[PDB]
Amino acid sequence: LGSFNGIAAGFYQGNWAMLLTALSSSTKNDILATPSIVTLDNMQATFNVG
Amino acid sequence: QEVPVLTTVERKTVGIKLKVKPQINEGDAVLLEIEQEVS
Repeated sequence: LGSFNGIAAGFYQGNWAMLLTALSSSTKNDILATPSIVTLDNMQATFNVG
Repeated sequence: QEVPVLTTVERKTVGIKLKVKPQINEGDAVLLEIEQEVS
């Protein structure tokens, strides 16, 4: 129960029972990276972040 | 500051290591092979 998510509905009429179970889950993720630099032609430049 | 890692270990520096090499060419122009980091 500590981990459950969603809904479920308790019902009891004499001998029977039933449990409905459902959930909806979604997740969205975005990123963007724009680096820029200058150097001369023949010599290499390098760049890093993180 | 400077802090040691375990590679028995060695000295490691964390800061703003800005070094360059200036070459004056024309009357007014310069050349700068600079490298640095802000850690």
